Amino acid sequence: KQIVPVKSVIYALSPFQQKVMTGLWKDLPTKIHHKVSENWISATLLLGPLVGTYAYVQNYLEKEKLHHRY
Amino acid sequence: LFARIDAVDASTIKRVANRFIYDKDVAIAAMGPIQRLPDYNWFRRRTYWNRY
Repeated sequence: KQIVPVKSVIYALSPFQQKVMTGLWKDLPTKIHHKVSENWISATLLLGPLVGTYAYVQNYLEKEKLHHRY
Repeated sequence: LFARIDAVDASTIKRVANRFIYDKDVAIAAMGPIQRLPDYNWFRRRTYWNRY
């Protein structure tokens, strides 16, 4: 567990010489663009099986209900 | 010059330090194997005491 020095040169600024909470909502539309563009595959994979299974279950339940309802 | 110098007492030193040192912003310039030197927040916090 050692440190590996890199030979960099780092300029830093005081936390009291720069605004804090503006960067949250700065450049918001591009942020939302990224969040949606680079992740729609993941959301599709997470939710698609769930909604598909729910639709299948409801279809089966209703069809059995009608068939057995005399 | 001597009168001005020996007109400085402990209370004057405290007042001047409180004007210049207490909770002010430091500027650090370092080079070499400084991978163990503390970062800016460390010094900026050390510029005051919470005991008093």
